Amino acid sequence: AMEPVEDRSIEISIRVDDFTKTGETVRY
Amino acid sequence: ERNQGSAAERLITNLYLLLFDQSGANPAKYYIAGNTFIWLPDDMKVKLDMTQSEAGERKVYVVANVDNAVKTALDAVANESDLQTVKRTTAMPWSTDIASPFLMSGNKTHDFLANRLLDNVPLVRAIAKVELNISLSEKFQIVPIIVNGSLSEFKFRYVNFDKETYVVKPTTKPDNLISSANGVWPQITDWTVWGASLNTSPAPDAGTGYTLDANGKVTALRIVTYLNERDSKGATVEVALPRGPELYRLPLPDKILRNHWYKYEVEI
Repeated sequence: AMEPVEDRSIEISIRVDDFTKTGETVRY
Repeated sequence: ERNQGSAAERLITNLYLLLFDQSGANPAKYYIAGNTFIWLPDDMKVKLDMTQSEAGERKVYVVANVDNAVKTALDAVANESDLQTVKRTTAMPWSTDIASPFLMSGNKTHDFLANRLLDNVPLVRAIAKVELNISLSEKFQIVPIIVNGSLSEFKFRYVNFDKETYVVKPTTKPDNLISSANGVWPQITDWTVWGASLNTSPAPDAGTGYTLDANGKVTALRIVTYLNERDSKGATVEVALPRGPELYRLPLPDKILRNHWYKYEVEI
């Protein structure tokens, strides 16, 4: 069984990158 | 921690792809228009009609949620470095003039001869987020004067926030600064009174709020805002509490980094 020519239309996966979340306690 | 945020924070309404060749020039451009929403959100995948042999090795940039100004600038991009000159200006660069959908960018280098699929391009929001949760000590736990839900006696301002949102951060981002108020003590006439938009029960992602005890005394304050990145020091949040009022300054970090969420537990 022959596969398609390996010259295919391209695809780009995209993921939304999570925040980098930081916590800090401050007092006055 | 890594935190995926809300659906609004993740919303993609359009995409612009730039595929640079080896020399970081001659980028193939694809604008995937919001009115066509090819973009496969359910696969988190873009399909292009460029073939593997046409693509070869590419430096692939993806920009999300552009407006027409930013798009047209991207249409004129010739070199990779040009991306670091494309920026959106916001007159009042904090919430809610900065709101969803957020500008995002990311890139990856990929050889499409080797694999038709680039897995994957991490899309990084170009703005940051600041969250203050203020716990009030006894001397501030008063029955507040409330007007239309807002606290007349509790006020805040943003100091030295940057007006520019760059698509790609320059090596050293220059300054274009503004503050939300400039009134001096004791009147602080143009500072912003504390709001209650966060007190609602779906609760938006940004705003101001507060908590009252059973005696109707205010015991906590909350403020959440988006803001632009800074490579330079000086961004500040200031708050005025009833005593002229008592002013408290929270210097934000020496750098405000894109796609960072800075949460403070503040005791005053």
